[PDB]
Amino acid sequence: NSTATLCLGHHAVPNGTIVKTITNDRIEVTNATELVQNSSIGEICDSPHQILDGENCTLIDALLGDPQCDGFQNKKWDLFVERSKAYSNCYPYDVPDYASLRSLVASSGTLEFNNESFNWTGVTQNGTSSACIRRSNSSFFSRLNWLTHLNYKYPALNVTMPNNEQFDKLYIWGVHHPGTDKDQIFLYAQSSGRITVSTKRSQQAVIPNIGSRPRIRDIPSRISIYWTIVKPGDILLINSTGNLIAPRGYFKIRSGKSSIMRSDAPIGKCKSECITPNGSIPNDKPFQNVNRITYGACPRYVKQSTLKLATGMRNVPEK
Amino acid sequence: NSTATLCLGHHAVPNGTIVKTITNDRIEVTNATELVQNSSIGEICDSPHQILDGENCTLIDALLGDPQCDGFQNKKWDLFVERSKAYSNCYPYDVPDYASLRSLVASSGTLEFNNESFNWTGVTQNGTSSACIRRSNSSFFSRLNWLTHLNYKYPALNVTMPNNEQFDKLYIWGVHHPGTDKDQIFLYAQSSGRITVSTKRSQQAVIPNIGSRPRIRDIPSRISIYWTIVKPGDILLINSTGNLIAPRGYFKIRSGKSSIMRSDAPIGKCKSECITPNGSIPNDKPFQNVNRITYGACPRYVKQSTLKLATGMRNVPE
Amino acid sequence: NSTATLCLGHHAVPNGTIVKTITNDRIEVTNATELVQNSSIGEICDSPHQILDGENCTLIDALLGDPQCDGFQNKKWDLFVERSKAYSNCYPYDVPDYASLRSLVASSGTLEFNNESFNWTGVTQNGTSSACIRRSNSSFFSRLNWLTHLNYKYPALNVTMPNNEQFDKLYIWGVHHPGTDKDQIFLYAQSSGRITVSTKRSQQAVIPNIGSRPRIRDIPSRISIYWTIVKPGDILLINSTGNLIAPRGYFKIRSGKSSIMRSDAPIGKCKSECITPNGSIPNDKPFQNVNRITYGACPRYVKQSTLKLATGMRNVPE
Amino acid sequence: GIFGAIAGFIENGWEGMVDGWYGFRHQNSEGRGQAADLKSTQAAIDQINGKLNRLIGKTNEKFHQIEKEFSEVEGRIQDLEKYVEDTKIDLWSYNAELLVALENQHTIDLTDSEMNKLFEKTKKQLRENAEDMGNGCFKIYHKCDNACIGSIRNGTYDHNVYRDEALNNRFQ
Amino acid sequence: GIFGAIAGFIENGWEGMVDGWYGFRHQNSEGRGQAADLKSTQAAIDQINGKLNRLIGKTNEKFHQIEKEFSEVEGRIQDLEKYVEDTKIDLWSYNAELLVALENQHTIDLTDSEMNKLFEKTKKQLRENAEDMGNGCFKIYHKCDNACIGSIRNGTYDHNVYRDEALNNRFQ
Amino acid sequence: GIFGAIAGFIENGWEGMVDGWYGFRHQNSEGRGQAADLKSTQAAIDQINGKLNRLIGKTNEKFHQIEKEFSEVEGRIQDLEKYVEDTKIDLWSYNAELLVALENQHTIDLTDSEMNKLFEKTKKQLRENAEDMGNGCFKIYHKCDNACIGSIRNGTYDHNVYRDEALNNRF
Ligand SMILES: *[C@@H]1O[C@H](CO)[C@@H](O[C@@H]2O[C@H](CO)[C@@H](O[C@@H]3O[C@H](CO[C@H]4O[C@H](CO)[C@@H](O)[C@H](O)[C@@H]4O)[C@@H](O)[C@H](O[C@H]4O[C@H](CO)[C@@H](O)[C@H](O)[C@@H]4O)[C@@H]3O)[C@H](O)[C@H]2NC(C)=O)[C@H](O)[C@H]1NC(C)=O
Ligand SMILES: *[C@@H]1O[C@H](CO)[C@@H](O[C@@H]2O[C@H](CO)[C@@H](O[C@@H]3O[C@H](CO[C@H]4O[C@H](CO)[C@@H](O)[C@H](O)[C@@H]4O)[C@@H](O)[C@H](O[C@H]4O[C@H](CO)[C@@H](O)[C@H](O)[C@@H]4O)[C@@H]3O)[C@H](O)[C@H]2NC(C)=O)[C@H](O)[C@H]1NC(C)=O
Ligand SMILES: *[C@@H]1O[C@H](CO)[C@@H](O[C@@H]2O[C@H](CO)[C@@H](O[C@@H]3O[C@H](CO)[C@@H](O)[C@H](O[C@H]4O[C@H](CO)[C@@H](O)[C@H](O)[C@@H]4O)[C@@H]3O)[C@H](O)[C@H]2NC(C)=O)[C@H](O)[C@H]1NC(C)=O
Ligand SMILES: *[C@@H]1O[C@H](CO)[C@@H](O[C@@H]2O[C@H](CO)[C@@H](O[C@@H]3O[C@H](CO)[C@@H](O)[C@H](O[C@H]4O[C@H](CO)[C@@H](O)[C@H](O)[C@@H]4O)[C@@H]3O)[C@H](O)[C@H]2NC(C)=O)[C@H](O)[C@H]1NC(C)=O
Ligand SMILES: *[C@@H]1O[C@H](CO)[C@@H](O[C@@H]2O[C@H](CO)[C@@H](O[C@@H]3O[C@H](CO[C@H]4O[C@H](CO)[C@@H](O)[C@H](O)[C@@H]4O)[C@@H](O)[C@H](O)[C@@H]3O)[C@H](O)[C@H]2NC(C)=O)[C@H](O)[C@H]1NC(C)=O
Ligand SMILES: *[C@@H]1O[C@H](CO)[C@@H](O[C@@H]2O[C@H](CO)[C@@H](O[C@@H]3O[C@H](CO[C@H]4O[C@H](CO)[C@@H](O)[C@H](O)[C@@H]4O)[C@@H](O)[C@H](O)[C@@H]3O)[C@H](O)[C@H]2NC(C)=O)[C@H](O)[C@H]1NC(C)=O
Ligand SMILES: *[C@@H]1O[C@H](CO)[C@@H](O[C@@H]2O[C@H](CO)[C@@H](O[C@@H]3O[C@H](CO)[C@@H](O)[C@H](O)[C@@H]3O)[C@H](O)[C@H]2NC(C)=O)[C@H](O)[C@H]1NC(C)=O
Ligand SMILES: *[C@@H]1O[C@H](CO)[C@@H](O[C@@H]2O[C@H](CO)[C@@H](O[C@@H]3O[C@H](CO)[C@@H](O)[C@H](O)[C@@H]3O)[C@H](O)[C@H]2NC(C)=O)[C@H](O)[C@H]1NC(C)=O
Ligand SMILES: *[C@@H]1O[C@H](CO)[C@@H](O)[C@H](O)[C@H]1NC(C)=O
Ligand SMILES: *[C@@H]1O[C@H](CO)[C@@H](O)[C@H](O)[C@H]1NC(C)=O
Ligand SMILES: *[C@@H]1O[C@H](CO)[C@@H](O)[C@H](O)[C@H]1NC(C)=O
Ligand SMILES: *[C@@H]1O[C@H](CO)[C@@H](O)[C@H](O)[C@H]1NC(C)=O
Ligand SMILES: *[C@@H]1O[C@H](CO)[C@@H](O)[C@H](O)[C@H]1NC(C)=O
Ligand SMILES: *[C@@H]1O[C@H](CO)[C@@H](O)[C@H](O)[C@H]1NC(C)=O
Ligand SMILES: *[C@@H]1O[C@H](CO)[C@@H](O)[C@H](O)[C@H]1NC(C)=O
Ligand SMILES: *[C@@H]1O[C@H](CO)[C@@H](O)[C@H](O)[C@H]1NC(C)=O
Ligand SMILES: *[C@@H]1O[C@H](CO)[C@@H](O)[C@H](O)[C@H]1NC(C)=O
Ligand SMILES: *[C@@H]1O[C@H](CO)[C@@H](O)[C@H](O)[C@H]1NC(C)=O
Ligand SMILES: *[C@@H]1O[C@H](CO)[C@@H](O)[C@H](O)[C@H]1NC(C)=O
Repeated sequence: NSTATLCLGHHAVPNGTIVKTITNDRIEVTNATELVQNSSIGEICDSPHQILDGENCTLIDALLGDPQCDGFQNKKWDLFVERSKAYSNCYPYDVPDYASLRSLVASSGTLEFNNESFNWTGVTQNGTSSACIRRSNSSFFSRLNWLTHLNYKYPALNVTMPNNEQFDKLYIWGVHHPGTDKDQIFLYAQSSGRITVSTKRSQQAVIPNIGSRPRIRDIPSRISIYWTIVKPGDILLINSTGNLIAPRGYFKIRSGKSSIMRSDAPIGKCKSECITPNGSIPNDKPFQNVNRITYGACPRYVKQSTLKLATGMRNVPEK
Repeated sequence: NSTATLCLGHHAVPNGTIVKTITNDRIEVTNATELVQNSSIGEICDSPHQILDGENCTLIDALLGDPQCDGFQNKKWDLFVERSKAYSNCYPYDVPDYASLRSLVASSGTLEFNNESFNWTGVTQNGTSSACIRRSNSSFFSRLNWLTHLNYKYPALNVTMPNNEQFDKLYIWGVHHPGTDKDQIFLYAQSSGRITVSTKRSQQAVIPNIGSRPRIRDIPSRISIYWTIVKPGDILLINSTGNLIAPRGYFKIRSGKSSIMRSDAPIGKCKSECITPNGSIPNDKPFQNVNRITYGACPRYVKQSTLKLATGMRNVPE
Repeated sequence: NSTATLCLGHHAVPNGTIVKTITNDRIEVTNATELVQNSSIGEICDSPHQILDGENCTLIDALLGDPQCDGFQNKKWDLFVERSKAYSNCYPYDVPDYASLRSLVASSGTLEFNNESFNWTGVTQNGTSSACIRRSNSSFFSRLNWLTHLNYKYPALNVTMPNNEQFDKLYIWGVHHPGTDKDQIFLYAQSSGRITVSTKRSQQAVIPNIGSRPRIRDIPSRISIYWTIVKPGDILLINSTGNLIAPRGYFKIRSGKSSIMRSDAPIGKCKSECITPNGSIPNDKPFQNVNRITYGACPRYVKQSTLKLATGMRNVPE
Repeated sequence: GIFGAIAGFIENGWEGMVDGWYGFRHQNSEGRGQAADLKSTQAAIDQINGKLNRLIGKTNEKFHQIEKEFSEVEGRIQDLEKYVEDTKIDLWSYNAELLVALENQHTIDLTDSEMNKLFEKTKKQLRENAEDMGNGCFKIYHKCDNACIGSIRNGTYDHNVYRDEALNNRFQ
Repeated sequence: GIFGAIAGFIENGWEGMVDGWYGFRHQNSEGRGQAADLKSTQAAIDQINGKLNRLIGKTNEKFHQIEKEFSEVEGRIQDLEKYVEDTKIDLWSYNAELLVALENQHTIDLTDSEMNKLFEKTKKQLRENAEDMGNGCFKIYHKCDNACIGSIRNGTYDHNVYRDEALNNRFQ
Repeated sequence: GIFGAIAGFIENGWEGMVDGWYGFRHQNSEGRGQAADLKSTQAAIDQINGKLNRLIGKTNEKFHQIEKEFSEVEGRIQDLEKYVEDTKIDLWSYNAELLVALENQHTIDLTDSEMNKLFEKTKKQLRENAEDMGNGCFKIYHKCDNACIGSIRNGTYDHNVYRDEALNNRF
C-alpha cells in the first residue's frame, strides 16, 4: 500500500524588483519593466527629421539677413535648433510680435526668398550701416532694403505687388526709428515719414518715433520689423513718405511638421524620432522624465522619475 | 444504468463581435455595443436650440448694418450659423480683435439695437457711399453714423451719454481712414483728426491713417471698427476732432447658452441637443468622431473611429 | 451526537453607507469615507503661508503709492488678498495690460522700492493733485514723480539709469493725458510732449491724447501706467519733451511661491496648507468642491459634490 | 477567464442555449434535455446593464467654447488654442480606450464569476452523491430522472434521499 | 461578488461579531459560541488602508495660476482662459468618478476574496473529516469539544486523529 | 492574493523552477523531482505581453506646440501657456500612476488565477483517488511511478484504473 505526493507551485528569484499596486506601496515581483525614460543619449540625431543648426544665428536673424546668417538663405528644415550662444551683428532691431513671427516661420519650416523688383522711383537703394558688416564692408540685412532720399527729396511711394502664383507670400518689412532729428533729415529729408502696408483684407500703419535709444554696436537708432502675409489673388500695397525698410521679395510659407526648439546639445549622427532639449530620447517607453519640450513621436512627459510595471508574478522567496 | 450526467454550460452565438481588452486586442464576445458616434444626420435641427442662419451675412456685418443683413435687426439666437457664401456689400471695413468682437456678440446671443440721441452739432449726419447700396441709392452701415463737414467746418465734438439702465450697453463705433489727403479735406474740411472714447474706467484713442489701400468697390479708403462696453453708473464720452464714424445708440449684451458655429450644412426640422458643423448628431453614445466643434449636450470628441463595449460573455464556438 | 456545525460568517453594521461602483450605482457597505471636501472654516489662515490683506488697497495701488496704501510699502507676501471693498483716491489712472502687471507683481510677491536720483534738471518735481490728499494736503502717488515745467519752460529730458546690481529691476512710470490743451500748456509749457522709455532690448513710445474724460474726484484727465523691466547689465533711458510721470526708483522683482487671490473672507490665526477664496479648507481628501481658485497644497476641484470610497465590506444585515 | 469557466473546464458554449446565458444539459434514462438558469443570467445582465447606464446616457453641455479651426495663421494665440484642443482630445481619447479595455475585461471576468458560481452552487447541492470530471459535468451515481434533475435546477434536492445508493455506486 | 461568498452562499452577515470582520460560529455538545479570525480581518483592513494611503494625504502644491473669475467680458483671451479651466475640471472630475467606482468594486471583490479564502482554508484543514453544506457552514462528523473548535480556529487541528471516526460517521 | 494561491496555501516560491512559471514537483517511488506546466505559464506571459503591447502602441507624434520655457516675464499670456502645460503634465502623470498601479494589481491577480486554475485542473483530474492537504500538494493513494505523474501533467490520466486501489487505501 504505497502513497505518492504531487505538489504544485510557482517560481521565485533571489531578490527581484519592487512595484506598486492599488493596495500596497511596496510589493516584490519577479520581473518588471521601466515605463519612464529618465535619460538621454546627449546628442540630437540628424535622422529621421531634418535638423538645421543656427549656431551663432537665430531664426529671425536668418530670416532678416544678419551678415553671419547668409548660409541659411533659401534653406528648409524640419526642426530649427537655436543655441544659447547666438547673437546679432547687424542694425539693432525689435519685432513687436517676435514669438508669433518665430512660430510662423518655424511652422512654415522654410526660409525661401524669391526676389521681386519694386518700382522704387526717386529713392536711393541698398542702404548700408557700420553695425551690419558683411564680408568686410558696411552692409544691411540681405533680405531688407534701406531707402534714402535722392537729391535731398524723398518722394511719395505707391507700390503694388499682387500674388498670382497660387501660394501664400510672407513679406518682411521694417520701419526705421532714427535716434536724432538730424539723422531723420539726413536719411529721409522729411520731418516724419508715415508707413502704410495694406492688403485687400488687412492694413498696417506705422508712424516712426525719433529719439535717443541705448546704443548697441554704437547705433542709437532702432528698426521695428513687421510681417505681412498676402494671399493668392491679393495685392500688397505699400504707401509711404519715408522711414521705410522695404521688402526685397517674398518669403514662402508652408504648412508642415516643422517647428523650432532651443537646445545646446550637439547634432550627433544617429536616428531617433524624438528630439528633446536635453538631447534625443528613445520612444520605447510610454512616458518620460527628460523634458516637457518634445518633437516628433515622443513619449509623454510625466513628473514621476520611476514607474515600474511588473512583467512577472509576486516574488515569494524560499527564505 | 445507475448513472446520470448533468453538464453546466453557457450560450454562444454565430454573430460574434470582436472587442478590446487589457490583455488582448482581439477577443470575440456574444453581444457588443458602439460607444463612438461615427455618422451624422448631416443637417442642423431647429429644435431645441434657436438657430439663426446668416446665409450671405456674417455676425459682424449684421451687427454693423450691411444692407443685405438688415433683416437681422432686433433678432436673437441660441446659436448663429455662419456660411461660406457670406460676403460684404458695404464700406470696406476692418475690426481689430475681430475674433474678440465675434465671440462677444455670439456669447451675447442678441442683436438688439435701440437708437440713442447724440447731439452731433455742427456736422452732417447720415453719410453715404457708393458701396453700401441700400434701397437703390447710396447709404452706409445702418448701425453707424458717418459725420462730415457742415458748412465746410468740423467743430470739435464732445458728446456724453450716461448708462442709467441696469443692463450693460455695447457701443460699436469707428474711425475713417481716407485714401488721400484730398479726400480727408473733402470729407472733414480739416487736416486729419483724433477720436477718444472714454468711460469712468476705460479709455481708447484712435488715430486716422491716410494712405492708399487696395480698392474694394472702388474705395481705397478704409474704416476701422472698435467696440466699447459701458456698465450702469458709467458714462460714455466721445471726444472727436474729425474722422469719427459714430454709434447710433447701444446694443444690448447678455450672458447665456448662445454661441456661433461655422458650417455649410442645411437647416432641418428635428430635435437634437448636439449641433456640429457637419450636422446634428445623436447624443446617446458617450463619444463621437464627427467634429471637435460641438454645441449643446454632446458626446465628447475622440480620435478613434470605433470603441466597442462588450455587452456579453466571450464567444467560443461549438 | 457525533455531529458538529462550524459556520463561517462576516460582520455587518446596523446602518451602513451607500457607495457607487462601476457595476452598481448604489450598493451598501459597512464603512465609507468622503473623498470630496465641500466645507470650509470660512477663514483664511496666515500659516504656513504669508498672507497680506489689501483692505481698501488694491495691489496696483499699493505698487503705485496710493496715500491710503502707504502702509504696504517695503512689504512682502506669499499671497495677496484683494477685497471688493477696494477704492483708490489718488488720481484717475489706466494701466494697459492691467491684468498682466497684476500677475507680474503678485508672482513677485514683494514691493521693495529702492530710490534713485535721476537728473530731472530744468523741470519741477513732486507734482501734487487735490484728488491725492495725503496728510490733509494735496499730494501724488508715493512711488511716482510728477514733472512740471520750470521758469515757464520744459527742457528735453534724456536720463540714463544703469543696473549693476545682481538682480532685475522693475520700473513703473506714467504718461499724463490732460483734459484740455490749456492744462497741457499750464503743466508742460508745450503743445505736445512725447515719451520714450527704452532699454537695450525694448522700446516703449507713448504720445499722449489731450481730451476731456469722465471726471473722478473732479479730474477729467488720465495718467496711463506702464512698466519696464531692466535686466542685470542693461540701462533705462527716459527721453521726454513733457507729459512724463517719472519713476522715483526701482521695484525689485523676484520668483517664488507668490500670487494673488480675491476673497472677502477674514484672516484668523490658523494653519492650513490650502487657501481658497471661500476660506482655508483642509487637504485630507484628494478632491474638493468649494472653489476652483486654490493656493498652496490643495485638493483638486471637481464638479461632483460628494464622492464616497468604501472602507469596508458589503453590508447584509439580519 | 480568471476562474477558467468559459474558456476553462467548460471548453465549448452551446448555441442552442437561446432561453438564457447559463444552463443545464442533462442526460439520463429518459433521454436528454437542456434548460436555462435565469438567476445566473440575470445576475450577469443586471451587472453589465448597470455598467451601460454608468456609461450611456451621461452627457455634458458645452455652449460657448474656443475656436477650433482657423483660416489665417496668427501666431502664439492660435497655436495655444490649437494645443489646448489637441491635448483635450488626446486625453479624452486615452480615457475612452482605457474605459473600454477595463470594462471589457471586467465583463469577461464577471461572466466567468457567474458561470463558476453556478458550478459551485450545483456542486455544493450534490454533496457526496456526485463527482466532477473537470469538463463542467457532474457524474450522478444514482439514477436521476427528469424530475430530480429539475430538483437540481429548482434547488429542491435532498441529498439524503439518494446518498446511500450513490455512495455504494461510488466506492464499490 | 465575483466569488459569491458575501452575497452568495453566505447570505447573512452577523452584527454580533464586533471583534473582527470575519469569524466562526460553532455548535457542539458544550453549546454554541462565536469567534473572529483576526488574520483575514487584518489582511482586508491592510488592503483598504493601502488604498487610503495611496489616496488620502497626497496633496499637490500650486501657487500662481491663471485667473478663473472675470468681471468684464474681454473676449478671445477670456474665453480661452475659461475653456482651459473648464476642460481641466471636467477631466479631473471624470478621473475622480472612475477612481471611486473602480476602488469600490475592487474593495467589494477583495472582501469577498478574503471570506472565500477563509472558507477554503477551513475546508482543506478539515479534509475528509467534514462536509460543506453550501451555506458557509461545515458538518463535522465527529465529536468536537470546545477545544476542537479552538483547534480549527487557531490552526492546530489534526484531521488524522478524528479521521476514522469521521469516515465511519460519513459513509456508514 | 485574491485567489490566495501564490501568497496563500502555496506560500513558497521555488527558485529552482527556471524552466517555467508554474509546474509540478513530485515525490514517489523512484524518487523526487520537479517539472513545469507550459500551458498555464504561457497563458500568464500572453496576458502580460498583451498588456505591454497595449502600453506603448502608437506614440503621439506632435511637431509644433506652444512655448514651454520663457526667458523674460510677459504676464497673462505666458501664465496661460504655463498653466496649460502644467495641467497637461499633471493629468498625464496621474494617468501614468493609475495605470501602473491597476495593471500591477491585475498582474498579481492573473498570476494567482493561473495557479488556482492549474490546481483546480489537477484536482479534477485526480478525481477521488487523491486528497488535498492545503498547501498546493496532493496525497495520491495509488502507487504512481515517474510515469503517471506525467499523465497527470499531460492530461492522460484515467482515475478509473487506480480507483479501487486508492479507495481501499483511503478507507
Ligand atoms: C473734445 O471736446 C473739446 C470740447 O468741445 C474740444 O475742445 C475744443 O477744441 C476746439 C479746437 O481745438 C476749440 O475751438 C477753438 O475755439 C476758439 C475760441 O473758443 C472760445 O469761444 C468758444 C465759442 O465760440 C467757446 O466755446 C470757448 O470756450 C472759447 O471761449 C477759436 O478761436 C479757435 O479758432 C481756431 O480754429 C478755427 C478752426 O479752424 C480757425 O478758423 C481759427 O482761425 C483758429 O485757428 C478754435 O475754433 C474749442 O474752444 C475747444 N473747446 C473747449 C476747450 O471747451 C476738443 O477739441 C475735442 N477733441 C479732443 C481730442 O479733445
Ligand atoms: C465734455 O463734455 C463732458 C460732459 O460729460 C464734460 O464733463 C463734465 O464737465 C462738467 C464741468 O464742465 C462737470 O460738472 C462739474 O462736476 C463737478 C464734480 O465735482 C465733484 O467733486 C466735488 C468735490 O471736489 C463735489 O463737490 C461734487 O459734488 C462732485 O462730487 C461739480 O463740482 C461741478 O459743480 C460746480 O461747478 C458748477 C459750474 O460752475 C456749478 O454750477 C456748481 O454749482 C458747482 O459749483 C460741476 O457740476 C461734469 O461732472 C462732467 N461730466 C463728467 C461725466 O465727467 C466735459 O467738461 C466736456 N469737456 C470740454 C467741454 O472740454
Ligand atoms: C529726447 O532727448 C533729446 C536730447 O536731449 C532731444 O533731442 C533734442 O530735441 C530738441 C527739440 O527738437 C532740440 O532742440 C532744438 O534744436 C534746434 C536745433 O539746434 C533749435 O533750433 C531749437 O531751438 C528752439 O528754440 C528756438 C528759440 O525759441 C526756437 O526758435 C526753435 O523753433 C526751437 O523751439 C531747439 O533748441 C535738441 O537740439 C535735440 N537734441 C539733440 C539733437 O541733441 C529730444 O527732443 C528729447 N525728446 C524726444 C521725444 O526725443
Ligand atoms: C502714397 O502715395 C501717394 C502718391 O501716389 C501720396 O500722395 C501724394 O501724391 C502726389 C501725386 O499723386 C504727390 O506729388 C505731389 O504733387 C504736388 C502737385 O499737386 C507737388 O506740388 C508735390 O511736391 C512738389 O512741389 C513741392 C513744392 O514746390 C516740392 O517740395 C516737391 O519737391 C515737388 O517739387 C508732390 O510732387 C505727393 O507728394 C503725395 N503726398 C506726399 C505727402 O508726398 C501719399 O502721400 C502716399 N502715402 C502717404 C501715407 O503719404
Ligand atoms: C542720452 O543720454 C545717453 C546716455 O548714455 C547718451 O548715450 C551715450 O552717448 C554718448 C555720446 O554722447 C556715447 O559715447 C560714445 O560711446 C562709444 C561707445 O563705446 C562705449 O560703449 C561700448 C559698448 O560695448 C564699450 O565697450 C566701450 O568701452 C565704451 O564704454 C565710445 O566709443 C565713444 O568714445 C563715446 O564715449 C555713449 O556710448 C552713449 N551711451 C549709451 C548707453 O547710449 C545719448 O547720446 C543721449 N542722447 C542725446 C543727448 O540725444
Ligand atoms: C464659494 O464662493 C463662490 C463665489 O461666491 C460661490 O459661487 C456661487 O455658487 C452658487 C451655487 O453654484 C451660484 O448660485 C447659482 O448660480 C447659477 C449661475 O447663474 C449665474 O451665471 C449665469 C451665466 O449665464 C448668469 O446669467 C446668472 O445671472 C448668474 O450670474 C444661477 O443660475 C443659480 O440661480 C444660482 O444663483 C452662484 O452664482 C455662485 N456665485 C458666483 C459665481 O459669484 C460658491 O458656491 C462658494 N462655495 C461654497 C460656499 O462652498
Ligand atoms: C496707388 O497704386 C494703386 C495700385 O496700382 C492704385 O489703385 C488703382 O487705382 C485706379 C484709379 O487710379 C483704379 O482704377 C479704377 O478701378 C475701378 C474699379 O475697377 C473702376 O471702376 C474705375 O473706373 C477705375 O478704373 C484701380 O482699380 C486701382 N487698383 C487697385 C488694385 O486698387 C492707386 O490709384 C495708386 N494711387 C493712389 C493715390 O492710391
Ligand atoms: C520729493 O518728494 C520726496 C518724497 O517725499 C522727497 O524725499 C523725501 O525727503 C525727506 C526729507 O525732505 C526724507 O525724510 C527724511 O529723511 C532723512 C534721511 O533719511 C531722515 O533723517 C529724516 O528723519 C526724514 O525721515 C524722505 O525719506 C524722502 N523720501 C524718499 C527719498 O522716498 C524729496 O526730498 C522731494 N524733493 C524735493 C525737491 O522736494
Ligand atoms: C541693390 O542690390 C540689388 C541686388 O540684386 C541690385 O539688383 C540693385 O541694382 C542694387 N541697387 C543699387 C546698386 O542701387
Ligand atoms: C533637461 O534640461 C532642463 C533644463 O533645460 C532641466 O531642468 C531638466 O532637469 C533636464 N532633464 C534631465 C537632465 O533629465
Ligand atoms: C446669397 O448670395 C447668392 C450668390 O452667392 C445668391 O444666389 C442668393 O440669392 C443670396 N441669398 C440671399 C441674398 O438671401
Ligand atoms: C444736447 O441735446 C439736448 C437734447 O434735449 C439739448 O437739449 C441740448 O441743447 C443739446 N446741447 C447742445 C450743445 O446742442
Ligand atoms: C438719419 O437716419 C436716422 C435713422 O433713424 C433718421 O432718424 C434721421 O432723420 C436721418 N437724418 C437725415 C435723413 O438727415
Ligand atoms: C471608518 O473608518 C474611519 C477611518 O478613519 C474610522 O475613523 C471610523 O471609526 C470607521 N467607522 C467604523 C464604523 O468602523
Ligand atoms: C478702509 O476704509 C474704511 C472706510 O471705508 C475705514 O473704516 C477703514 O479704517 C479703512 N482701512 C484701512 C486699512 O485704511
Ligand atoms: C544732467 O545733470 C548734469 C549734472 O548736473 C548736467 O551737467 C547735465 O547738463 C544734465 N543733463 C541735461 C540738463 O540734459
Ligand atoms: C494743508 O492744508 C491746509 C488746509 O486747511 C492748509 O491750510 C495748509 O496750508 C496745507 N499745508 C501746507 C504746508 O500749506
Ligand atoms: C421548477 O421551476 C420551473 C421554473 O423555472 C417550473 O416550470 C417547474 O414547474 C418547477 N418544477 C419543480 C419540480 O419545482
Ligand atoms: C489552539 O487552541 C487551544 C485551545 O485549547 C489553545 O490551547 C492553543 O493555544 C491554540 N493554539 C495556538 C497556537 O494558540
